[PDB]
Amino acid sequence: SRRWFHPNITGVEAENLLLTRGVDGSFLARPSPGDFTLSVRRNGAVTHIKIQNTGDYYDLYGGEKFATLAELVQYYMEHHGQLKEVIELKYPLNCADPTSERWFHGHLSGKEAEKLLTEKGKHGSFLVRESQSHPGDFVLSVRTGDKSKVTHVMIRCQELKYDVGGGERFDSLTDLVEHYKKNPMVETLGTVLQLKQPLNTTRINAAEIESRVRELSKGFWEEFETLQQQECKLLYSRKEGQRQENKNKNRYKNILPSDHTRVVLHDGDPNEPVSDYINANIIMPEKKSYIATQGCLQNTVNDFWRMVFQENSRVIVMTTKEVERGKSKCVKYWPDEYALKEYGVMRVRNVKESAAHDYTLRELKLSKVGQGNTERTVWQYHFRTWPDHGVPSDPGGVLDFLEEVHHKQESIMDAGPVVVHCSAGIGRTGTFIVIDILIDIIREKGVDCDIDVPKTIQMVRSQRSGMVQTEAQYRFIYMAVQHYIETL
Repeated sequence: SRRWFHPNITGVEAENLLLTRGVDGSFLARPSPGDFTLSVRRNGAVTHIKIQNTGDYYDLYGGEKFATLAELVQYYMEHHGQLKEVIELKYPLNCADPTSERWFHGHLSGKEAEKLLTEKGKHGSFLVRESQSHPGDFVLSVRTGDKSKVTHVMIRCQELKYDVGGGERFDSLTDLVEHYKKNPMVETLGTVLQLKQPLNTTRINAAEIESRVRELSKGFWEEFETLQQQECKLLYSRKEGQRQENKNKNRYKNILPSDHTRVVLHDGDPNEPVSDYINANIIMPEKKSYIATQGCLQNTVNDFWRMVFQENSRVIVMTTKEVERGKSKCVKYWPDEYALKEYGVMRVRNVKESAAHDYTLRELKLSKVGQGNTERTVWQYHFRTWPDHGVPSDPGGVLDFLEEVHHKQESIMDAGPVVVHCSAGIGRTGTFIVIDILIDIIREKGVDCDIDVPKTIQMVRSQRSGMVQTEAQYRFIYMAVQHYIETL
C-alpha cells in the first residue's frame, strides 16, 4: 500500500517519472534532512511540495500536520480540494526499487544466504539477493523444513522484467515476490516453496549492539525507511477521534489515537453527551505499561486528570517545555509549588518541586473531591533540556532520567501505566517509550538477550500510529541502548 514512496530518487528523476510514465493526478513522495517532498503532476507540469519533520509530526507546506506519510497521502486522496498552491492526489506512481523491502539483501553470496537462513530462518523464511555469477539477475533463497533445507531459485532480468525461468514476467521484484507468495512454486518432487516471512535482519544480541551501531553508522537511514515501509501493514481505525464532539480535544486534528487501544474515560458527567474521549493510547509491551498522550489543551486538562486517576497512574513523563519556539506545546496542568487546585472533580496539590540538571520533579497529590480516601501521590518528571528540533547529542541525560523514572515506578505497589507525553504524543513520546522498553529487557537480562529495535517500534506503532517520527530519533534509540549496555 506504500508503493508511492521512492527512497532513492532525485528531483530530476521524479519529474522525469511523472511526465513520461504518469498523468495529471499522478504523484510520489521522496526523501530530501528529515525533509521530504510530495511531487505531483498537474496540467502537464510537475509541482513539488515540502514536508518537514523535526520530530513531532509530518508538516506539509500549505497543508496540515500528520502522524505518518501514509495518513498524509490517504487524507488528501480522500479529500479533494484541500491541498492547494488546487492539487489533486489521484494516481500513485509506484516504485519498483526493492531496497526498502524486508526480504531484499542486495549483494549476498549463496553460502552466506544459507548461513543466515540457518541461524535465524524458519520454515517459509526467505530473501532475495543479487546474482553472484550473472550481473543483473537475482536469487530467491527460501528455507523450508521441520530436516530442513534451503532452495535457491534463479531470477532472470530480461528487458527490464523479472521471471523465474518460465511463466509470467513481472515489472518489479516486489510484484514477483508477491505473486509467488500468493501462488507458491512447487518443486518436481512436490515441495511447496512457501514464502511465509522475510528473514529477520535486525534482531541482535545485546552485547553486539556496538558492532551493529558501527555497521549502521558506516545503515540507519535504510533500516529506518525499511521500517517506514511497513507502516501501512498495521490494522487500526481512528473513528472516535474523528467524531464532531471530539475534534477540539485533539491538539492536531489529524493526529489521532488508535480506537482499539485508546483510553476510554468512564464516570463522566451525564450532562456531557460525549465524555469518554481523550487523545491517548495504552501501550503494552510484547510488566510495566504506558499511556502515550498529547500535551494538554486548555479544554482537556480535566480529562487528563480523569485519565490519570482512573488508570491509577503514579508517574507522569513530560518531554516538552510548555512553550517551544513561541508556540504552546502543553498547557500547565499542574498547580504552582505548594498550591492546591481543582480540575473538575479532581483535586491536585503540588507538594514539592525538585530541580535536577535535565529535569524537574514535581511531587503531586491527586484525589477526587468529596473523597478523602482516594488520595495518591503522582510523580511528574518534566524533562526540560530536549532540543527544539532534532535529538540530544548525548543520551546520558535521557538514560539517567528514565532510570530514575523506572525506579520510582517500581517502588510503588500496583502502580498503573506510566503517562508519557510531548506535543502530539508520538515523536518524543514514542522515542522515550521505546528506549524504556528496550532498557527494561537489558536491565533484567543483561547482555544475554535479543533486541530488535524496528520490531519493537512496529509493536508500539500497532497501538498508536506514528510512534517514533524521524531517523534522528531512530538513531538516538540505538545510541541510548548502546550507551546503557556499556555502562553496566
